[PDB]
Amino acid sequence: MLGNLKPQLALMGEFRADPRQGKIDLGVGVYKDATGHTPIMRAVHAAEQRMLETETTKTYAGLSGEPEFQKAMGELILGDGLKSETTATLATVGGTGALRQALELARMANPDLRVFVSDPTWPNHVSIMNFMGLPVQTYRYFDAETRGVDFEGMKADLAAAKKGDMVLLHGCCHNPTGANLTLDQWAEIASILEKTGALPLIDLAYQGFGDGLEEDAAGTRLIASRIPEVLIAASCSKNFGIYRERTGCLLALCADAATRELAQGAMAFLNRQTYSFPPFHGAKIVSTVLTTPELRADWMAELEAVRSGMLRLREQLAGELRDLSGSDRFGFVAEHRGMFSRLGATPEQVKRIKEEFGIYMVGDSRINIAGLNDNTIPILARAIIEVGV
Amino acid sequence: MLGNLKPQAPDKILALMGEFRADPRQGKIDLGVGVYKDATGHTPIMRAVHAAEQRMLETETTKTYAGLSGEPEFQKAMGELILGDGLKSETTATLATVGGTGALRQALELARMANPDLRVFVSDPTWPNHVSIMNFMGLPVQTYRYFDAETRGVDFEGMKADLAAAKKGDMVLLHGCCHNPTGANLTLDQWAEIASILEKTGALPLIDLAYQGFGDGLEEDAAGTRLIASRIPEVLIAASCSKNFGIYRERTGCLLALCADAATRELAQGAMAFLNRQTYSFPPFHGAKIVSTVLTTPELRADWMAELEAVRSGMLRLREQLAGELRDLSGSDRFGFVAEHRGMFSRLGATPEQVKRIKEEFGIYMVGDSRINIAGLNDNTIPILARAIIEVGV
Ligand SMILES: *Cc1c(COP(=O)(O)O)cnc(C)c1O
Ligand SMILES: *Cc1c(COP(=O)(O)O)cnc(C)c1O
Repeated sequence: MLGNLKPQLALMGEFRADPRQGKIDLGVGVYKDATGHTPIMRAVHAAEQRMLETETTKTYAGLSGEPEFQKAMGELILGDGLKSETTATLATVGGTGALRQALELARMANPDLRVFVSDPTWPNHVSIMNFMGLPVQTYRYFDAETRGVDFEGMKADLAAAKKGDMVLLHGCCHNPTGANLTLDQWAEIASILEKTGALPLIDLAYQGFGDGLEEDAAGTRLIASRIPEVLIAASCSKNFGIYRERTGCLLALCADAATRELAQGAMAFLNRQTYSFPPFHGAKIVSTVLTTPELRADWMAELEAVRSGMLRLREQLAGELRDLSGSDRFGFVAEHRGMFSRLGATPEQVKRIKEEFGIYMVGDSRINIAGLNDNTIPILARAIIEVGV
Repeated sequence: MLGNLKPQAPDKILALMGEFRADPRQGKIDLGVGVYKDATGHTPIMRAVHAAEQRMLETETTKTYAGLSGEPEFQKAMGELILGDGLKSETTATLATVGGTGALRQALELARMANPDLRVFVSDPTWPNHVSIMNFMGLPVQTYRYFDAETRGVDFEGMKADLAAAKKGDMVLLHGCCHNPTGANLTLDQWAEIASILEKTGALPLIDLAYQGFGDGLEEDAAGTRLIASRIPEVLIAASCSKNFGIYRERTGCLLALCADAATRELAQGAMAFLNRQTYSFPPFHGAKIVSTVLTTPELRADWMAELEAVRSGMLRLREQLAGELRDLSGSDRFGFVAEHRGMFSRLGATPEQVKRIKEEFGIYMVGDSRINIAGLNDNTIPILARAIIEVGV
């Protein structure tokens, strides 16, 4: 029967096929340092050395994840707003597993839900939704010309969200646009959600890559304080640099202790029916780092150095661009926050840059500024200006 | 809206675990445990596993995203460990999964994709998780006789009669070895008959192989799977590294799809990768890397096999001791099946009423279906378990 299956990356091969020295791969989705490497964070390495020395068994652990991991992540994300008596926590297989589990959880509570996503959004969001058969709706977000947020459009579309519907919001560092909401915009969003009774699903995958650990969780913390029920899918892949360990977390904020129990039970059940227990290693690294003072101090230091480094890089790009353009048209570059940025260029311009200058971006013109370099910056700027973006 | 979320039932033994703990009796015994336990009541980390992690600590340079279907090294090593030299790489699709449970879930999603009208056949009895998952998916479930309550062995005639009803496209779930919870297993000749019935019906076999190496040996325990694999053109294999590598919490499993031709292998491999992506994206690296390190490193594989063997042999001597004790007390050989059962578990065949009678009078705990864990026994516990069994009229 397997022959009845339908035929369920290409750019990479195409990139590999390019013989031209000077190939620039800006389409990468992971952090990269000056020498094109994704290192293991000092604290993470120290945590693994410590773990190998203190673990005396690998027997089955907790179905919903370890309490130390659940608490540490709850505090990292919610800070002082962590109301554990009404918060259910589920350790998942990365942030993607968190989002998946979120969708299943919400669907169990509402077989008739629709999901609102930003235009554009992380493609893996929609593929999972389609695969689940969930109705997907979009809301305006990225303003093509100003390369910022189209907040008026966003307010217009979200206002139509119905009770029980879900609104997927990126907590910070919007993937792929790079354009983000301000605390004032976040507050207005909370008003809309409150009026509509739409459940918010916050995708927090880049806490620490925008303005700082605490600053990047501001919008999330605000939504959590205004709305009684909210779901938050967090990933430790990027900010802890443990992409392959598959460490993530799903948090369900409930109106009371009773609902918290329902949610927690259904969340654990969801894990049990999908793969039983969640992977221990990556989560153990995270809680060790977070609960050990000298380790957290160093993880913060390193993460801040990464963050500051990226800002420095995109400020140079903005400058280089401004000089060659004689205007601050590309100012948005230094204003965007995160690892990615959409240049707002057309598919035509994108391929023209690839074939003529050897710069590889994602079709929608998404570039990973971490993949840049002070030597690469001038070349990229020339390409943009020359191709007439 | 989270308020209209129906209550979800807790874990099966969870309650029994709490019941055991509350018991104030000095000398109570727990045989309901579902993991290996050594003489000292611990679940140690295998030597080769500890050594592999040490190697990884010194050699890994990055933690970037790796393979969506798992690492090639792991895929190859798992395929070879299970199918020996008969591994036709050209026609097998492989997928690293979150444990054996994840491989089972992925297999059911894969099969359901290829045939939306499939029914699954599970043994009577079988691992509870099997039914829970299928019930969660809304898959039709059929049963085939397996455990013979009177002889504690396999009711082969019943099994054959029930499986003969499987239609083309139906799925039959067989345990590769060490049947959990019964401990009763098929002989290679019985597997051969099973192969005939499956060829005849055109039903897809799904092999749940979680205890390779805990029965008669690493190669021996895979004979059944290999026979099926050689005679049936399309096979599904859900393997787990939890028990035989002792990495329960690292969540390391494997789903192998044997196909008739390369073209179909492509279709399956693509659908399998797609399944990982839509569930949790990339699979967990840690456990799979320990396993591939052990299997591909001469000294490690050697030490690992040596430790597994010591475990297997130890459990077997325990079975011998229990059976001997049972024989001396009963003045018969009714309990000879204990020395014949293979695996970590064994269904004694006691009724629920007898099981609770055993707990109340002798302070011995076991799963409500009379499933005991052989690894929980020892020189002191055996005599009491034997006397308990007999005193309750089992
Ligand atoms: C990285 C990322 C995730 C999750 O990644 P995982 O590898 O599954 O941790 C989810 N959403 C967005 C927008 C991301 O960028
Ligand atoms: C242990 C076991 C599994 C898989 O366990 P995982 O912890 O998910 O690796 C699958 N089937 C049976 C019969 C088992 O005993």
